[PDB]
Amino acid sequence: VEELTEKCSLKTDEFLKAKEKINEIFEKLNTIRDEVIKKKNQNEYYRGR
Amino acid sequence: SKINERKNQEQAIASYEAAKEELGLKIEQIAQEAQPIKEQYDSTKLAL
Amino acid sequence: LLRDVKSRFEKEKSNQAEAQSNIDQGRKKVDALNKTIAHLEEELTKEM
Repeated sequence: VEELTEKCSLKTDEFLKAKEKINEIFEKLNTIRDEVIKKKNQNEYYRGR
Repeated sequence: SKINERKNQEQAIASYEAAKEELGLKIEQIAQEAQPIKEQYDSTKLAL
Repeated sequence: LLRDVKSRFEKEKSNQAEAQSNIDQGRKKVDALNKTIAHLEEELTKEM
């Protein structure tokens, strides 16, 4: 049961780490998309200029 | 001829300086209006 | 909405920085031209 508690704790830790990593990857993709949209706004403003 | 070139360049620089002062006030007010939008976004994200 | 307003604020800030850089470039160019005209205007006119 102490081994089960350690196994449940490590599985929850791995689930939290995997979810945090995938959420951070999704947020990094969102930030990259935002940076690309900002660069597109800069590009369209440069095209307007 | 060079005085005339300097005068038109100085006029352009003065126009750019006037634009800079007015645009600085405009960006300041735009940021002041934008900050509540960021606060509302943070509150919406926390609620979601 | 936050993204567009922040992009607009950042584009306005980039325009402000570009206006400041343009003012600095224009003022340095006008100062160089003013220095050249100041060196040439008093080359022989002061004695006269």
